[PDB]
Amino acid sequence: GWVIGVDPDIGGAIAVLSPDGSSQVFDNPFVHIVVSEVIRKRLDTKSIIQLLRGLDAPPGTTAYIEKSSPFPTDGKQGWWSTGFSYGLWIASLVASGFSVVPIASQTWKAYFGLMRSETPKDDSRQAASILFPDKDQSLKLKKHHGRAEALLLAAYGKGLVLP
Amino acid sequence: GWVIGVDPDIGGAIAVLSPDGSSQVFDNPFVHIVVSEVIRKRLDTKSIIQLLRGLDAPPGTTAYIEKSSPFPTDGKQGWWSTGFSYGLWIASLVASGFSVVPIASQTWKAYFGLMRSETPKDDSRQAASILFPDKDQSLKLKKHHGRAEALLLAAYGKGLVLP
DNA sequence: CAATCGTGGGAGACCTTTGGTCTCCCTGCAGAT
DNA sequence: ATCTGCAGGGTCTGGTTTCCAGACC
DNA sequence: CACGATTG
Repeated sequence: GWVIGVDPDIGGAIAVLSPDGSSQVFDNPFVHIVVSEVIRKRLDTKSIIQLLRGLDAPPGTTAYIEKSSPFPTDGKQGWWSTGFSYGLWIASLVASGFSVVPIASQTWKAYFGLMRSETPKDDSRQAASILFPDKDQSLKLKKHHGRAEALLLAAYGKGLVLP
Repeated sequence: GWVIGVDPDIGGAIAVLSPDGSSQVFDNPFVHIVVSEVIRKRLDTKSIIQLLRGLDAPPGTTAYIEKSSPFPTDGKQGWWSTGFSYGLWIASLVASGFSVVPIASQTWKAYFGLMRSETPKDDSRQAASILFPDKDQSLKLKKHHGRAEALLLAAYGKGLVLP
C-alpha cells in the first residue's frame, strides 16, 4: 500500500504514495557550505532524518531510490557529490525503518516510455503530472523535475501505468 | 566522558571510549557487491546502524569522523567511494543520536606529532598502541591502521596525550 | 528566484598571516607469498 | 589471509545473452 | 549530475 520514491540529488526530492491514492512530494533539504573558499550546496542530514521521522508510511515500506551512476566525463567532484548524496539518503532511509531498492534511471524511463527523449526533464514532469494530477501545480517549473523523478520512482514501485 | 572516533572508509573502523578509560574498536562492516561485472567492497548500511544502536555511549555523545579529502590525482571512483562512505556514516551517526564533528587528517596527525612520516600507517598503529595498550594485540597487522585511525580520532576528542 | 549554458573542477590548517605554504588521504586491481 | 605495488579507472538493462548494444545522470 | 557563471 505505501511506496516511497527518492531522487537523492541536491535538487532532488522524496515522494510518498499512500494506499488511499494521495501523495506527497518534498524538496530535498539542503544547506550552503564553505568548501575551498567557495559556497556549495549540501543535503541537510538532520532535516532529512527529521522529514523521514514524521512520515506516516509504516516501517517496512519500500523506498525506491535513483541508482547513482555518474558519467565518466563528469568531474571528480560530481562523482564525490552523487556518491555522498546516495550514501546519506540510503543510511537515512535504512535508519528510519524503510527498505531500500535502488532503481536505475533506464529502468523507470523504459517503464514509462521516456527513453531516448530530446526533452527528458520536461517529459518526466509531464508524465508525473499525468500520474499525479493533484500535483500538477507543483510540477509547473523546469526545476521541478526532481519532484517528478521522485514521484515516478514511487509510481514505478507501485506499478502505476499512464493512460 | 564518552567519545566516538570513526574512520569511515572500507578498511575503516569505529572506536568507542568510555569514561572509565576502557575502549572498544570495531572494523567497519562491509559486503561484496557486483558492479560493472566486477566485485567490490561496500560498507554494510544495516550492520553499521545496528552496531551504533548497540553502543553504550549515550545520546549526544560526540563522534569525531575523518573528513573526506580525496586528492585531485585520485580517480573518480576514489572520489565517489569516499563521498559515499562519508555520507553513509554521517547519516548513520546523526540518526543514531550522536553529534558529528568532522576532523581533518592533518589535525589529529599534528596533534600526535605524526605529520610528514614515511611510514604513516605503521606510526599511527604505534601511537594507538601506546594510547590504548590493551588494544596492542588488535593492532599487530598493517591492515589494522584503520582501527588505529578510529582510536586516535577518539583520543583526539577526549584530549588524551602520548607519554 | 528561475532558467540556461558548457565543461568536468581539491581541500585543509597553520604561517610566512588578509594570501602563502605545505600537508593529507583513499580506490581498484594485479601479483606475490 | 595479509601485503605490496601503482595508477587513478562507468555503469546499467535488455540481450531469451555467454559479451554485445544501447542507454543514462 | 555538479560546478560556475550569466540572464531575465
